[PDB]
Amino acid sequence: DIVMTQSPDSLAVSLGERATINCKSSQSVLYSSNNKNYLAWYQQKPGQPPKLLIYWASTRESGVPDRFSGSGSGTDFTLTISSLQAEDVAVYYCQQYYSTPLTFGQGTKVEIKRTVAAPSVFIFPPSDEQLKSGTASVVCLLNNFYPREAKVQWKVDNALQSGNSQESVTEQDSKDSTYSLSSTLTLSKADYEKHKVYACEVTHQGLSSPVTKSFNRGEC
Amino acid sequence: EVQLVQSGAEVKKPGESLKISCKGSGYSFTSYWIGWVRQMPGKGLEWMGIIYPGDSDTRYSPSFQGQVTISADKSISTAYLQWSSLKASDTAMYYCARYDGIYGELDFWGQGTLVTVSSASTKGPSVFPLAPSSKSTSGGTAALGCLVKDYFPEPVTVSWNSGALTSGVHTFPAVLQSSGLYSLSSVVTVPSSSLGTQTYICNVNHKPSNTKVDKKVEPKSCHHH
Repeated sequence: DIVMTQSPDSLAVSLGERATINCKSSQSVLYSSNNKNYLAWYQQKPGQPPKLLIYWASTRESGVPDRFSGSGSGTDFTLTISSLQAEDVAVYYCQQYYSTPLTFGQGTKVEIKRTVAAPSVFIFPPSDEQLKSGTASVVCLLNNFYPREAKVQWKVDNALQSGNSQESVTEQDSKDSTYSLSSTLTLSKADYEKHKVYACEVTHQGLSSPVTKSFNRGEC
Repeated sequence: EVQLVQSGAEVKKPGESLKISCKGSGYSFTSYWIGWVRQMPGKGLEWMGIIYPGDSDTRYSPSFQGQVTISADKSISTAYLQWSSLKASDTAMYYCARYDGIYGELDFWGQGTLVTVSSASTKGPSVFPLAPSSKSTSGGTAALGCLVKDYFPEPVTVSWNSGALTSGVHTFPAVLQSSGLYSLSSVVTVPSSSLGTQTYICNVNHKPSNTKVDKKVEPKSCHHH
């Protein structure tokens, strides 16, 4: 069995800069007598199948942009994106086909470093419709920010909340290279009706101080 | 062009049998190796096996030998992957692909078949509006959305105004709640002005429960201004 190890696991470079991914095989994949390296590279975008980029280690596949190239030989291989574009955000995999069973690397996530962008923050009270069903979800939206790092704190009647919220984050936008994040506070209708002020406090480096969006229960 | 079209997502109980399919077109089906790759949730790519539809020569990974059957029907240009008895651990995305050979790259790939195996009950979502705030905004930009709560299994699809509204839309990855049910929100930012003039409807589909909901999201009018 041949093990494929990619380095690094994640990398972040600016629009138009050089991105280099490494792949290392546990044994040589160069078939010496025919001089081919039996190695391929794939790009996988979230929700999509992989796409072949390179084969024979350095042959670019038909329809793949000029900026993609592979090189190396034996056990050491590199995929290079010479001028990273916003749409190039994806997981990249190497694959050996020198020996069966065919094996893949664990993938390298490539991300765009862009200028800092503060989140636009929105809070949404539970709907009348949901409240009738007996539950209250309060949603805090952090829209179109960069970098990924963000903290969301729920406060209810000014009291810090813990263990009753869940968050979810989008994949980096293929056009604007930003993230958006939702944080959802879930409580029962009764617990919801036990308090008057609900607040989402957002900490992000694009903001000078934590930004709070709040509402009084019932208000519209 | 070369196209590989896989069968739709499957939801089954453990112990049920399953055959998924992959139809190849735009090339000589009997002239190329065709095979299968597993992708576990959040994980990488595992090679499963290949078959040459010319003569049904079928090769397996040692990991997958005895666990699945790979077959092909050349008369209808279709390759198959089957389990006699499904286990919960078979839950994954499965990709068919055309291969350059036994010792080959994978040059064309199908769209994937999501296979979900669970003894848990299939449940359609409830859909709730996330109405836009009445408070004056900053740059003439309002956010609104739909909360899609309490469904199993994944996925749901969300569209806005039947596909007509695509700009500004973020449909978040689902989160698994402690109830064992998934929940997700889909939001969109729109011009503040449009709230009185433009209707916003989220179209939610949950294929596994054959649930479809169209939820209108409108501003709340609570003041004489």
